[PDB]
Amino acid sequence: EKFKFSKGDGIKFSNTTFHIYEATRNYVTIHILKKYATAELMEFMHTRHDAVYIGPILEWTDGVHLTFRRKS
Amino acid sequence: LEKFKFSKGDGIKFSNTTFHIYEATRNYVTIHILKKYATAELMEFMHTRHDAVYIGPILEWTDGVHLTFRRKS
Amino acid sequence: LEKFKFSKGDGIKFSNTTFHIYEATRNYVTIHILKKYATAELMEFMHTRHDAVYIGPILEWTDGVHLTFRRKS
Amino acid sequence: EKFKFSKGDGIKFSNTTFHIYEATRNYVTIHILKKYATAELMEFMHTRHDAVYIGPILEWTDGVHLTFRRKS
Repeated sequence: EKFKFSKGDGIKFSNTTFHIYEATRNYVTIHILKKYATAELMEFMHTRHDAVYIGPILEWTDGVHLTFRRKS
Repeated sequence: LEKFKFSKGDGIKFSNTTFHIYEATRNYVTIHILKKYATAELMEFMHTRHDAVYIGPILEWTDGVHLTFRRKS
Repeated sequence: LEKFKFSKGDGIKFSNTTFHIYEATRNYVTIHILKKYATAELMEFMHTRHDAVYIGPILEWTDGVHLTFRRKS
Repeated sequence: EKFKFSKGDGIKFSNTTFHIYEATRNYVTIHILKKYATAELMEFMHTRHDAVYIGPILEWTDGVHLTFRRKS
């Protein structure tokens, strides 16, 4: 229920939006501006989505990919 | 069968690519793959098919990256 | 007392330096510190004094790095 | 007993030697050539020293720092 995403979705966080690159039963990769890869995002992902950061962090032209694991 | 089982040199088909086994031990494995594939779909494949979870580090090479995983069960 | 407790903006003395709190939530904290200190002595300090363990990522800034930690207990 | 190191020690691994930069009750930072930051080293640290990799990985002129946590 909490760890549920669909590829292509946009999610509001803080004063930005991150996008779902890939989502599976146990993993999710988001696209977000790198400066947001800090505690507030981690708390949001953990508390709202049962998701915890595992990496790696991959650089793209307008943001980074961050991969998270389901922690139910 | 033990799912966390790999052989150095093997190629494994994943998505539209093939990754290769660099090193494999009882509890760890390092694969070689294009960096763009170091995302959720690969993690799911490794977790579900091989009881393997990502620990890093991520090492750059001329034709891909090394990624190291640990056995989870 | 709850050991995993921090206030944005605070400086904390560690070794021969001072690190600063960038963000702090119930379960996560991001500190700003010189990169050379992202090693075992800092990890021990954070673990033992603050119930905090390193998760990353490590972000580069002009005068140091951001490091993110998770609450362990 | 297994997770026990002293700052400055040199440890033989494979065809190289790594050095202990720092060691505490629960953490150790080693200095090693980057190409060895792969499964064989992880198995050695895990099995011989009850140590598991947490990072970060820091670049120096002749190798990298890698930080590990005690996993007893």
